[PDB]
Amino acid sequence: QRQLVESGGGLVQPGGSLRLSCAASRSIFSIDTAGWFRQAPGKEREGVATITRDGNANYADSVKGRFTISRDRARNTVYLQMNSLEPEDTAVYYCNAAIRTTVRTSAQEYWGKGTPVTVSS
Amino acid sequence: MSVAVGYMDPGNWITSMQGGAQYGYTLLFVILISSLAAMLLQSMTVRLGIATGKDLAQMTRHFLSKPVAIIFWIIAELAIIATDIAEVIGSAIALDLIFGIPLIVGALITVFDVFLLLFIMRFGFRKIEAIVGTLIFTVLAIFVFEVFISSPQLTDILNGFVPHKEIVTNQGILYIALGIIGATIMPHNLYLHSSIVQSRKYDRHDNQEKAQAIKYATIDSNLQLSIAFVVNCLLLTLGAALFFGTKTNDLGGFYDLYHALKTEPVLGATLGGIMSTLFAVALLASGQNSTITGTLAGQIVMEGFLRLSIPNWLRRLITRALAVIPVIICLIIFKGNSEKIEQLLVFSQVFLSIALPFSLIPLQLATSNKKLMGPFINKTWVNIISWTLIVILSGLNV
Amino acid sequence: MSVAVGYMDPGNWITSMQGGAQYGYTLLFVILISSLAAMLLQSMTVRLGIATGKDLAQMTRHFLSKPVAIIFWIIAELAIIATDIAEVIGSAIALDLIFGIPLIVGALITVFDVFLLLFIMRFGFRKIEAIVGTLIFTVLAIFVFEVFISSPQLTDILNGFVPHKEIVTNQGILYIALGIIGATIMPHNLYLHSSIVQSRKYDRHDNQEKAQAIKYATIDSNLQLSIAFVVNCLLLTLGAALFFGTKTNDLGGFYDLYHALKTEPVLGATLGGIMSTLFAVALLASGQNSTITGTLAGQIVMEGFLRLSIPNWLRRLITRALAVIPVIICLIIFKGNSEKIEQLLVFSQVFLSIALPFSLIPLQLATSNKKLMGPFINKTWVNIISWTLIVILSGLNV
Repeated sequence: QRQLVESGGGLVQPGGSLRLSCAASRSIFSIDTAGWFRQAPGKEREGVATITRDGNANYADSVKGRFTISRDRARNTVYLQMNSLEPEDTAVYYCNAAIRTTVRTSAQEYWGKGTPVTVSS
Repeated sequence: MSVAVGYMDPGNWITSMQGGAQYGYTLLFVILISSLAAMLLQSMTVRLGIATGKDLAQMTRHFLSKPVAIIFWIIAELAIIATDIAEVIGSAIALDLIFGIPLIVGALITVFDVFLLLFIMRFGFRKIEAIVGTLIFTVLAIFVFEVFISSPQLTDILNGFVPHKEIVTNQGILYIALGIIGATIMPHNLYLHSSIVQSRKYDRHDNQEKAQAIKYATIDSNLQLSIAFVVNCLLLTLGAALFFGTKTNDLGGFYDLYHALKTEPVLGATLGGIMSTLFAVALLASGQNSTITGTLAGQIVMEGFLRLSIPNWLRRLITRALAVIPVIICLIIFKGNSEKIEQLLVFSQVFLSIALPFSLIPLQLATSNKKLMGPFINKTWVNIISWTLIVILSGLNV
Repeated sequence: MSVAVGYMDPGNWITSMQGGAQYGYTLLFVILISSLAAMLLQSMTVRLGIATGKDLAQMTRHFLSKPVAIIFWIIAELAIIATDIAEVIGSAIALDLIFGIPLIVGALITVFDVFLLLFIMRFGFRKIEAIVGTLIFTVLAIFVFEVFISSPQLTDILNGFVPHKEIVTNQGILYIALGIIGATIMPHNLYLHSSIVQSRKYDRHDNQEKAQAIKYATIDSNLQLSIAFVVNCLLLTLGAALFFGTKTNDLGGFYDLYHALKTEPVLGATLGGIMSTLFAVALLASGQNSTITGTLAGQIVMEGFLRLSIPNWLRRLITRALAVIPVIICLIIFKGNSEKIEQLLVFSQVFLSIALPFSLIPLQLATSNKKLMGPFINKTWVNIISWTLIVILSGLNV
């Protein structure tokens, strides 16, 4: 599942912050429902957040307070700003989507490739 | 020299298009009626405009006392503020699409930017008006092209029968209905015409047969409103043919149009972006002219009710600022949501159409006294009363 | 008081309807163009009408000599006679349908009956104009009802692409084409407007800024011609939806319409006859008003070119008589043939459109000199030249 491109991960000291941005490959009409998944190296793909069609911003139960999902209806791009990071949030952060190409074609899934995020001294 | 004028105001733009993204061809009828109504009303004020040597504001002052004067002044001010909010949101969305700056910065740029209008005034009229007219005409050509295979009898038979069950039951219908009406009438236009007629070389009192001027001016006003009707009908059927009968019934604000034009298949790939940015430019220019027209209206209102005066730049500035405050409040509260902003816009229009009657009633009254009077005021009477019932029902269901 | 005016002239009636009985939706485009053209032309003459304190006839006199003056006077007289022949045939057919008297007696009644117009003038205007307006409006309602299941994209795509191969090849097409044009322009209307503008309380010379009158009058003229365009488009599509795609491709004159309305199934049985006689009445009234308008035109022409004058009753009488002579000649020669008479009618219209250029050229020339001038006369230039090519080709194929 390609044609999505996350970007923004990078080393960051404990308590820093940064903004990952799921995207689209070319001229996509709309992003129905996003979602950001995490796959730290010794665990299972958890799941961290969920926007909906209009807005729901439902979060996990260990992250409320640091993670602020959003959308950019102008240039179709889901966002995810993590603030005051911690050494337990190291993982690769996948992106999900519900792309719909044109104004009448039915929806269709899409997975990303994800980006790494390391937190340490 | 050449023809140049801007007829599309973001208020009517969003309201009409929305009316075609959600419910389809039903609203069409209402549009016509509203348009017709406005014609008549224009006529009336123009008559009052040319005789009695007064302005509708002065009129109101001559039937009231100090306090109720304060009241109706509040109402007119609020009407103006409503139109200005509509405009500033239009401009902000235009900027965010074309460039990429977020909304708040665009709002602030718009509010404290009126210096552009002194600069370009010192620059030159004819060229700018010609070019904006060209671009608007071309954007409309684009939309026309974009409309495709369609079933006429549908549009027709929905224009005609007026499903009253429909037009009244869905209280989502009354909403966009009042939107279309209050965006086709726009009371500030009433005051402004009442004033502007006062100067057309009519022999102010020393021609009882000056009514030639009346006839000429009314012919002009009717031509104008007719072309406005055609444009509104076009935008509505566009929303219909581009978003109807689908899944999730996407609202159909601005953004959705801006994208649908870009990702449109049969338009190739680059042409998408071309028409996109053209549309953006159109939006911006329409916003600006809709602003510049209403400054005189605000001035006239305050001069009439309070019998006070100010220079124009102060007027425009303070009005624009008190208008932009609600925009920023809504933005920060709802953290940025295209859906929420466009919903604010439509609510502004409908509030305009709520305020209308407080400025419609005295117009009728005053035209019932002086030398020239309409024979069938009955149309306006039925208009205002049916109107009142609609607005009070929409209020009640809350 | 109330609205009252007659817009349907038998010339355009027969020409439009015929254009929809034979070839279908093709001609539609031409109609529009002709209409647009006339608008522009009106504009021009009105400008000439208001300045230079002259009449288009006086103009022509001031660019010519005695003999060529005689020539163009002959031409204008022939234009008037053409319109009057059209009218008298219209009236005769109306009478024969409603009552049953043969054609010759109806023709004679029409020619020596102008006393009705003095009688009814002494009787009262407002009532007669109101009633004729009512009946015409109702007849048009009837026609609208009568139009049924139809395919829009056909009408559209035939309006648009303008199949030039088609529009030029069938020399039956050029025929009805010139018919529609010369019936939408009607030079006598040109002279008459040139004159009538001369009196609208403009400060004849002591207002260089009288052009306000120009703008007002042009707005009126454009409204008028636009509604005429809509009516013509209606009649054409009526002929289409009532006679096209059939056997023997019946011509589609008047009689055929009068019957098709009666034997129309879905209209019941008696309603057939009802609408029938209503149509007949409409035809008659339209004929009469189309006559009464042009008397002043004839007077103006003769006053301009020959600088001579006569009382009106003599003018009208002698013109009508020299017009009715060809009718009776054709009747007796062809022993009575609806087909032959309607063919004479259409030939009259096309002859009008043949004569047009001899009265169009000096108009353009004169507006190229004096203080007020159009920037793009180029439209009129291309108009007249393409026109000349068409008329000469239609002449040649003979």
